[PDB]
Amino acid sequence: GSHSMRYFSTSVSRPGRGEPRFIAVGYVDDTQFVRFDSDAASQRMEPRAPWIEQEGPEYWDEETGKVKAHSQTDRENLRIALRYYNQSEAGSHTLQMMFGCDVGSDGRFLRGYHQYAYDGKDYIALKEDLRSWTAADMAAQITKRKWEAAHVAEQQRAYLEGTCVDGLRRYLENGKETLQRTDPPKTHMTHHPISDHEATLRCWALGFYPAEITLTWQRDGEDQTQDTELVETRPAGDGTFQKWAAVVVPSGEEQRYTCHVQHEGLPKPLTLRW
Amino acid sequence: AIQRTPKIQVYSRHPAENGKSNFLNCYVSGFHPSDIEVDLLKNGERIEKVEHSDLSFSKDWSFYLLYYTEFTPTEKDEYACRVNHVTLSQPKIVKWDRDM
Amino acid sequence: LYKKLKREMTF
Repeated sequence: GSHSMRYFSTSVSRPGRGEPRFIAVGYVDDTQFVRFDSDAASQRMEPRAPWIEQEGPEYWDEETGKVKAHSQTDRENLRIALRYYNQSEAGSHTLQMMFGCDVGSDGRFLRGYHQYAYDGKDYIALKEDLRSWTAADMAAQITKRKWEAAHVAEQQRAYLEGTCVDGLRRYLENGKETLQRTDPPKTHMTHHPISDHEATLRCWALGFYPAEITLTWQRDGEDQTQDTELVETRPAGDGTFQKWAAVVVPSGEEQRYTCHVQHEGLPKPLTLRW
Repeated sequence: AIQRTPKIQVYSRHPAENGKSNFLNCYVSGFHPSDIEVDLLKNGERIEKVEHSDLSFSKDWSFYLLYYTEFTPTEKDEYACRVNHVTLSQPKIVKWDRDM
Repeated sequence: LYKKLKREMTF
């Protein structure tokens, strides 16, 4: 349907242990394709996807040039920030960055993203209009004011629309097998007593792609979100995904409950009943 | 320097069949900072050949790692996942249930 | 295809 490609960069200082550590990973949708690591011995962009291993070495070279360029950018980004906020070098601080782009079912551009976060909170980030910056605190205004005056927002918008998209366009051909497939969940219920007057009802979804999904419990058709347990969606590690939600019920009123699953690989959503 | 206690999930790849070669996944998410130690146990003793996925995060800037190893459970063998993190006064241990 | 900022912009 719609599609996405994002690049995620984590850098971390280790004050005693030398240089900061830089980790970056490619993703199309919920499929990962490449990775790069400051501490790896390869020092190249390595493929994480079978359909991306086919690219020429002049592809790999140029990509690993640009990621290496980012890495030192962020290492100096970490120095600037310790300076800006006046934290002591003894502390270990973290700088996360993401950028990428979204396309419609025909493949035209939809949205685009360029953003950084310092110590798990937002530092700077590009607005949806792609003409301005949102800057949380008085530090990021300085970087805003650097990047406004230096015309950064113009140059990234040209990347995001021109480049970011065209690659996602080829990747989705290249990976037609995996990338564009969609997998319905295999679903079922399990029943796990606790006391003699109570039982636990768990509704499962297994082996689905993409990972966006909605699990729902109800009684008599009325919605039960109150007493419901629901776990975070977990990668099955084969490339598919897994999730479950569960409720506690008075025994024996169980068939009075319905579990409702919605996923993009489902022509019509389902209903499970015990 | 905000802090986030990790969410730990331990599970088989495919629903278990005793004497069938599954994988064992321990999946941690939603945590901050990113330094995290994770082990996979058989009966309480750590497993050596363990690979992990590559460090990433979700839109809320919370990290997620997947630690995985191939295995073949028995009716006897107990398995579990040990995670230590800055947010945990001791390492927390999670025993793998065939129903979770 | 990764961001190439030409000449790179730090803070």
